[PDB]
Amino acid sequence: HLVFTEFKQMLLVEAQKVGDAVTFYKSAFGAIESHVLSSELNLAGSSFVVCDVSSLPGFSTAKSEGSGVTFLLGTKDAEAAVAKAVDAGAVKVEVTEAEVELGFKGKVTDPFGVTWIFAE
Amino acid sequence: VFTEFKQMLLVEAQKVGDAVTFYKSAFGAIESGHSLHVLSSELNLAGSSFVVCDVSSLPGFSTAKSEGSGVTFLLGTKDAEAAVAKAVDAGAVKVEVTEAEVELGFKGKVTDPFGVTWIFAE
Repeated sequence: HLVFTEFKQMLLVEAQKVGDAVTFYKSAFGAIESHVLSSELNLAGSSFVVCDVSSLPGFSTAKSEGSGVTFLLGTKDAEAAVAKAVDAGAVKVEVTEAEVELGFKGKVTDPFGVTWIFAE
Repeated sequence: VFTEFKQMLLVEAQKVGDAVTFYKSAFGAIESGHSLHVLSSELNLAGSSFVVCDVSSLPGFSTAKSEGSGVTFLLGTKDAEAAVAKAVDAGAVKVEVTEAEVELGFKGKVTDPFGVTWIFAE
């Protein structure tokens, strides 16, 4: 019986970006914060960890130009969520008819190459 | 206010089952529910969870698997080499860790069949 003492999802960022990142996440979503340079951020009662890729030996880049990093957020107002994020630097992506069928009413990409879709 | 925050792992068309089966085998993930081939499945693991979903159901997105995705997870465990072999038997590929990677304590590393990099702490 092998067990794991914890499971975290690591959002890699380019060199010296962990700070621009929290900065952007604290703003666009209201995330709450908390060798390897990293910062744990909290949204909806769960967390992720933004990590500086240059501070993780073994890795070469954050793949920010084409990462498959995708998060889902639930809220009561997806339009107001997109607009808040865009005023903070995110780019609104039109939600396909398809995404609207799964209730995914809003969607944006951020400066770190992550894709966030709002599920209402 | 946000009421849920869930990572979405994008995988190859028709492969959500191979992933649901794989994640259970390698890590003992738990399927807390799914939606029908499988369109998506949320997996519980070590107190958290991630959702797996066939990209063919989400046009515009890209798994980024052929060019390396940045999907990275950390899993703390008592025996890293054991978890590495346990994951390799399910189809993952072992990545040797160097001394530089030792100072931090991550004595194992694999990239699963879905392009995810899993670091093991110990």
